[PDB]
This record gives sequence, structure tokens and C-alpha cells, in this order.
Amino acid sequence: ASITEIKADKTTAVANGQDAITYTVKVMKGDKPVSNQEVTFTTTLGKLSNSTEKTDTNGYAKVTLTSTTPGKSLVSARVSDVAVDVKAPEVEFFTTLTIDDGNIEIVGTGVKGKLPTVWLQYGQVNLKASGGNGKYTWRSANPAIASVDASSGQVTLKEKGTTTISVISSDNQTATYTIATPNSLIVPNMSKRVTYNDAVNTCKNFGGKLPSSQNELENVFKAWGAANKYEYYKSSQTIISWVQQTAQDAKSGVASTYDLVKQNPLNNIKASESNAYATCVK
Amino acid sequence: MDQAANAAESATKDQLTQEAFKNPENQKVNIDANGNAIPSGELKDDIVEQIAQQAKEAGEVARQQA
Amino acid sequence: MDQAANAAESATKDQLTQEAFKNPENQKVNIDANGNAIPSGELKDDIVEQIAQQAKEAGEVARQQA
Repeated sequence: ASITEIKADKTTAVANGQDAITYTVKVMKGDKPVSNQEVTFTTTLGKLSNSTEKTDTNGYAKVTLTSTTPGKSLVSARVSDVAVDVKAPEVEFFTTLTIDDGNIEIVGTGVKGKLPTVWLQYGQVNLKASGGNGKYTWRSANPAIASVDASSGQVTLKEKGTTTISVISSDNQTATYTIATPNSLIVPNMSKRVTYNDAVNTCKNFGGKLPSSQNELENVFKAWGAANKYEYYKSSQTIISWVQQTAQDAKSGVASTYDLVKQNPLNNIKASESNAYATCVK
Repeated sequence: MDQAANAAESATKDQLTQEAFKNPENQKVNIDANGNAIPSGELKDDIVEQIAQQAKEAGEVARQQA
Repeated sequence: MDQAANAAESATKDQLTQEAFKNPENQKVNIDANGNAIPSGELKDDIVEQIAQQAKEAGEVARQQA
């Protein structure tokens, strides 16, 4: 007539009503293990599989616990025919951990939403985790395409491609967000000022076309805002960029330009003089 | 003798050139370091072209009458 | 706006007109009572015509660019 062992298979679990913690008690009478001794359990949080159980021939009696709400569940077993009980070790339940793919904040602007399909290479967003126990550490499955700050979940987009970032909580849960390959990756060759020719010369070269209309570039801005807010461009007060040369622009020997910082859309610019920058798309 | 081949042409070019600047459209623009627009006397090529045409053509009716 | 349609034209006409008189050929002549020749500022029609053409044509490239 005595509980001498009260163990718990684990001390953390998801408050999803399914992740279960198993409690095992052992009832003895000296060296002799007692069997068919009924034991009663009670928790202060969650659902017990049963509230009474009979020990097997080795004096063991298991029971399970689950919870739909987070918190600390303090279980306690007791030998039916006896007065005093025994408290099991404290355990904790945490809500399912997740990375909200909807609340992705764009560092520059501050706007939150799905991850843009148009990346201003070296741009940055903040991934937001929900659940677990609060503490998070992040990781990217390929720092080349996209990297993430270990402890802040700040992601910076790099190469046009697809990878998945994951987050792990201290209560040992895991969540993952997939970064789908973007439709187009905006890359401003910041080397030096340049001309419309050396420009197309630039895109075609490393690969990719020159941006279409001003709109195509204007859009980038309406997604990331002044590109100088992002580390990598924290110094360039201006990113006036070459746009395509319309049928007439050609003749007039001029082009149009959109600024990824000042916006300041302009026209009839010297197509020959080193007036703008080589910003290539895709 | 062979001077009108310039007088007629030259008087015409300039005059057409002067009237071109009275309209920003025809002009070209540059970017100061700050990335801001600036005026650059030069006119659009299809305009310089279009003037330096009606010109040597006006300076042509010059020699032909001399 | 609609002034170059004269400036370009007018500057051209005169210039071509000035170069025309530097050659007697193009000019016309009159007869004083004594039956002798005399100069009469007027130029030959196919010349006035030929100038007042390349002109309104030069004053045309004016408005079109404004």
C-alpha cells in the first residue's frame, strides 16, 4: 500500500487536445510489487484518460493527459484505500507553434502581408512566430536564396529561388514557412553612373532585361519603399534608374527614369550621358 | 557665289533653333549627382536632325539661285 | 506657340531674299521714259515663289515642334 515511483514520459506538450503526456506510477509493499491495486489520478489542467487505474502484476499503472488550453498541469496520483497522495512532476502545455505567413512585415514600409512576388534584392522582411513558449530561434534551408537572423526572424532576400525558413521554440516545437521563388528579382547594379547603352549592355550581360516602363519600377517602390532603408543600400541617397526607351525616345535620343529612393519619375533624359543607374530585373 | 549656301541655311537653323527652346518638350535633361534633373542646352536628336535638314535645304535654294 | 510659324519662316525668307540680290540675274528691270533700263527692287517671280516656299515650309517645321 504505497506509491514509490511517479514518472512522466515528458514535460512539454502541445495544447492541441491530442499531444499526450504519460504518467507512470509504481505501487509497492516493501520489495513485493502490488497488483490490481487501484490508483486514482487528478490533474489541475487538462483531461486524464481515466481517473482510476489498476496496477499490472509489476505494480505499474499508466495514465495519460492532454489539454486544449496551455498552462501548467499539476497531476497527482493516490492509492484508492489510502488518504495521502503523491504529486507528479509539474508539466507544461503550449499552443501549436506557427510562422504567420500573413503577417510578414516589410522593414522599409512597415506594411504586413503575404511575401512580395517582386523582390528588391537585399530587401528585408520580418517573419512573425505565434505560439510555443515565446522564445524563438530561426533558420533558413539555404542562406544563399534567403537568409534569416537567428534570433529575430528578420529575413533578407538574396537569390531568385525557393527555400523554406523554419523556427523552433524552446518548448521544442517546430514551424516552417516556404519562400516561393519570386516572379522577378530587382537588382540595381550600384557600381557607377552609366548610360542607356552601357545599361542594356549591363542587364543583357550578367543576364536579364532592363526594366520595362516606369510602372514596373514604381511598383517595386510600392512594396519596399525607399530602397535605402535596407542595410545594403543604407548609403545611396539616390537610385535614379534607366527605364526602357519607347519608340520615340529612341529617335529623341532620350529615356525615362524612376528612382528607387526618391521615386522622382523623370523624362527626356540624355540617353548618352552617364545619367542613371543599371538596375536589372529577373 | 557660295556664301548663300550658308547664309540662307545658317539664318534658318538658328531661327528654328531659337524657337525650339521656347518649348521644354524638345529639350534634353541631365542628372546632377543628387540624382535630380537639370537643364542641358542640347535639344532632342530628332529635333536637331529636323532643323539641320530644313536648313541645308534652305541653304540649297541659296546656291541654286546664285 | 504660333509665333515660330513666322519666326522660322520670316528669318528664312529675308535671308534667302538678301542673297538673291547679290546676283543681277534674279532681278527684274524697268524702262525710264528715255527707254533706258533701270533697277527695280523686285525679284523674278519664279524666285519670289521659290523663296516664299522654302519659307512657309521652314516656318512649318516651326509650329510642328511647338
